[PDB]
Amino acid sequence: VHHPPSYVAHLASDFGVRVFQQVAQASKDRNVVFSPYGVASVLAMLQLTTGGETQQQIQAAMGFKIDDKGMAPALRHLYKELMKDEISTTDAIFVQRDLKLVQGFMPHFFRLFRSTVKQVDFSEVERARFIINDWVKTHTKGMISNLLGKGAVDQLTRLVLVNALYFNGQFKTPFPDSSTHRRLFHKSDGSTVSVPMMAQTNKFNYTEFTTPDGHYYDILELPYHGDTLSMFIAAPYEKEVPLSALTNILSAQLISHWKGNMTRLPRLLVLPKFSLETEVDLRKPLENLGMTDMFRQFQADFTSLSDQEPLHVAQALQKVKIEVNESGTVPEEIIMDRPFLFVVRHNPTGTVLFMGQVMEP
Amino acid sequence: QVQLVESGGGLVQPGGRLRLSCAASGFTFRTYAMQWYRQSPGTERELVAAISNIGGVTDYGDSVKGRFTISRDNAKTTVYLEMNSLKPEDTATYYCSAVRLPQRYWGRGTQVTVS
Amino acid sequence: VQLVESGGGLVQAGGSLRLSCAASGFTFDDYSIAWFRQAPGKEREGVSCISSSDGSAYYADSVKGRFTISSDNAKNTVYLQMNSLKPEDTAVYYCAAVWARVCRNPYDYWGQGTQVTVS
Repeated sequence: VHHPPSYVAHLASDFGVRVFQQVAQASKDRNVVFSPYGVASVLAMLQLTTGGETQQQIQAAMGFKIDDKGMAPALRHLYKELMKDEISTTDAIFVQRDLKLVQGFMPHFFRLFRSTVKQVDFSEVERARFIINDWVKTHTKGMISNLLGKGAVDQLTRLVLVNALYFNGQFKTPFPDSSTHRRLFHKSDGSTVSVPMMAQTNKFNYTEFTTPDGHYYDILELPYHGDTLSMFIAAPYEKEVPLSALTNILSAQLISHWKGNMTRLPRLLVLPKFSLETEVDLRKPLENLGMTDMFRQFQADFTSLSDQEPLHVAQALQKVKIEVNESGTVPEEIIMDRPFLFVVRHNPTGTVLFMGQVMEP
Repeated sequence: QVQLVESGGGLVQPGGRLRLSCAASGFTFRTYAMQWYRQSPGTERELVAAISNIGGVTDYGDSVKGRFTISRDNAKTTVYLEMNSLKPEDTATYYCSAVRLPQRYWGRGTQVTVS
Repeated sequence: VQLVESGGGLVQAGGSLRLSCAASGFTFDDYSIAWFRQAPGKEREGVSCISSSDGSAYYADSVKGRFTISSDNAKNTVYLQMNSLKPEDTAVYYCAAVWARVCRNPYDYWGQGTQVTVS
């Protein structure tokens, strides 16, 4: 009956990471940035709009009900705990404007989430697309543009889900600009490319990690100022091991065990500077986790939102942009010159804010 | 100096259970994966169970079907294989192995017999 | 409680077909009513819906303008008028009824399905 906000934070992040694994499997050798927490948060909003079997499919996948006493407040709390000027987010559901909505739903949604279900006239397609893109752009400090692309919606669209995040955290200890140098990055297909790489000598939190098959990985922690967020960087020791070996067994809990086993070793780290932007179409990932009804006409149950007309999700999309740089203000080597996993984590709650694979910086 | 000594094997009836154990020494246990293999007269060594060095990531052979659980204690440099719902098909010598590639060590095995 | 489709068959592209579904053991109009179809190599998909909330008709994007769904209360019969048929409309068409204000899973009753082949 009573659960500390860490409970939902782990379920949310666990589910978010499972969605990431589906995305990572679908884009084997491409860059991906993604927010496990972001997709959990927006799917929690979608739980409230849905009914019956559509709702159950989402609850079975996420492992909790947004209706339950304690949940809505805990998420609200979590959001406050997590979130500035280096991080900005927005969650939004847009539904066709003249559709009769269930009595009391909009105030009820607002009470549980402190944001509104947006109403728009999709039959004026470009106006509708502009309004949605303007909402997203203005609630990510102008960093996420054109989230909803030309052709993504049309005259017959009735419901659209949107999630967007921008991250540009500044590391606690900066990389000296003068040590930034061009160096060969080895891509998964055997080819190389010369890219700007940062270098820093320091005592880094570090652990080795060995999978059940015997291959091992270097895992470094790079704290951010604020002493609460950290980026974890992970790559196989051997050049020939694919990064998917790691991503196919990733969990929120595994990452906590990594942190648990770390000690501060003195190392020269060489890490590529990168700036990645990705739009994930969430449909196939979520379908693969059992949430199939919501995307299907005359199957989806959105009777909590409207019990007047049928409804289904036309688009569920996340767009994230992450930037990693020297972070400046006013000895054995670890070289990340091969594809690597990164994880941005909030260490008190264990929340996974961001996850990605850098296949080519 | 490296040693892997398995114990806990024996005779049981169908539907019986056993807890295998392997004490390890002579290497940095905490950085190695631990594995269990089985072999009976006239067949190859088949992977039964595998665990990561930390985090408890596991892998199981097809015919285990959630009947066997692999665990480990790094402070005691020991690895365990809890086996339940034993069948005549499980009759074999069970070998513990430690691996951090390309280095692999083997134990002597311990016999599991199911009538 | 029975749902029996009929009116299926063979027609060339551009022609018309009228499917029917006759219910016994219940009254259609009380229910939300849908037609679905499963074409070769594809999963079963919603085609059309009459929502019991207010009797309004809705259609899948690919059939809107060509197909009409309707209900004859006196006959306890539901129809799917299919006009301007394309080869992509070839499928086994199912009628379903559900006790709800709008069409949505799970449905209470399905018919056996009737073959429509558009050459």
